[PDB]
Parts: sequence; C-alpha cells; structure tokens
Amino acid sequence: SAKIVKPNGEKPDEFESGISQALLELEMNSDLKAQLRELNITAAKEIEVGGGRKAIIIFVPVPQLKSFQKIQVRLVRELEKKFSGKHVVFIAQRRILPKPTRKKNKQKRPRSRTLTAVHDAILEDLVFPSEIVGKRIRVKLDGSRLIKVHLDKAQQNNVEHKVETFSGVYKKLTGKDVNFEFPEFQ
RNA sequence: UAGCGUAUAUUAAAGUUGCUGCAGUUAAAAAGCUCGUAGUUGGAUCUUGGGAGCGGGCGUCCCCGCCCUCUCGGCGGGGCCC
Ligand SMILES: [Mg+2]
Ligand SMILES: [Mg+2]
Ligand SMILES: [Mg+2]
Ligand SMILES: [Mg+2]
Ligand SMILES: [Mg+2]
Repeated sequence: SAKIVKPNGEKPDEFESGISQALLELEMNSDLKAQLRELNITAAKEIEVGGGRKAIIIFVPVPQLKSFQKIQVRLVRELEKKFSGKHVVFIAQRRILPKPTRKKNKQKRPRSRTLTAVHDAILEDLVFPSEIVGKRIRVKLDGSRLIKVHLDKAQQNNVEHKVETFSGVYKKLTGKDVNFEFPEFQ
C-alpha cells in the first residue's frame, strides 16, 4: 500500500494505511491539490468514544498543523463522507518535555513544551471551527476536577453533536474530563 | 512551726518591654511635608489524573513500589549481574 504521506518516528505504520489511501483518492479532486501535496500526517488512532460510536484522531506536525487548519473543514467533510459513521479530529504532535528534577548539559525547557501548555493547545486544536471563549474548571468535592469549556456560539450549528466525541478524545489522550457549553452572547 | 521576722539583689506576678503578645483621635505617645540609599518585604505561571504486584478495605480508601546517566558489568564482545 502506498504510504507516501506518513512520516513517523522511524518505523511504525500499524495498518493505518486507510487514512493515507483516503488522502490518495483525495488526490485528483476539485481545487485541493494546490494545498495538499506538500503536507502530510504522522499518526492516526481509532479510539472508542461514548457508546458504540467511533472517532478517529489524526496527528500532524505543527507548521503543517496550521496549514491543515486553513483547509480543515472541507477535508474533514469529505473524509467523514468516506469514513461514514465516524468523527475526525486534527491534533498536533506536541512533544511534552519532562520537568527537570534535582537529578549532560541540558538546555532550558521551552514553556511551550510543558504539559500545561500542551494540554491547553490540544484542547484548542481539538474543537477547531469553534473557538474557546472561556474555561470553568471546577473541583467537585473529591479532589477531582471537571473542566467546562465555553465555545463561541457562532459555530454551534456546525459543531454541537461532536461534543461527546471531544470529551472522549480529550479524556483518552490527556486524562482529564471536559464538558462543552455555548453561552449567551457576551 | 524547730522555726519565724527584718534589710537588700533577683525571678514570677509584668500582655507595666509585648517574638508568642502591649500601645500611639481625646489618657504618655504619628516626624510639618515629600524624595531617597543601605535595611526589610515583594503578583501570577513550568507535572497531573488515569499509572506496576504486594498495596492503611483492584475493593473507584491505597503500608507502598513512581508504569538519574553509561564508560570498565568483573555474580575488546554468552543469561545468570551489579
Ligand atoms: Mg518581672
Ligand atoms: Mg500598656
Ligand atoms: Mg495626648
Ligand atoms: Mg532601598
Ligand atoms: Mg511568589
């Protein structure tokens, strides 16, 4: 199988040729080759979400992430059309660096490579057509904390059915749980 | 009570020297006012929940083990190892 668009660490292409092939007959399409041949993906997951629903996550290099962000809605529309019954999200590959403890000549860890910043950026990239307008993290009496994220109320018609997939994906690849709301206009 | 009084130094009483812990309108006590160097003090932000068996009951509690590094390992190149 032609796997030309998937750079990796070195090796792993774990039967996820489906996304590469799908992009490959998203070749010869309408007005999408001016902005798709030069940029590619790193990895893809087919995690379980909610009930029997399935969502697929696509990991992208960061400058290539911004270049996906400019054309994401069209590509995700027909790629969901091909992969019927599943939801597609685009996430960067973010490279968290560990916190330096008291244990040769290491460099200063960038603030964007911290886990807090990475989780914030992941939450921002996960919901792309809508914009985050607030955060209402709440400690519920047990030491456990639930995050509540407010979306921009201008893409509610576009994205209101994916919120449980967003919650499942964010629980899967970050570990904490979120809810999504659409407040009245500010 | 075989002891008891007096003088003086000193401690508690004394939160009447105050770190714990005092005061400063009118009782004693805020500089006429502003700048200012030592001194003293100084906003928020970079690892957290799922983690590995013993684990105060995987019992959604958790004795608790976290699922630092590499040049000779010495129990020029075999696993039993440090
Ligand atoms: Mg005294
Ligand atoms: Mg007094
Ligand atoms: Mg007076
Ligand atoms: Mg000074
Ligand atoms: Mg501070």
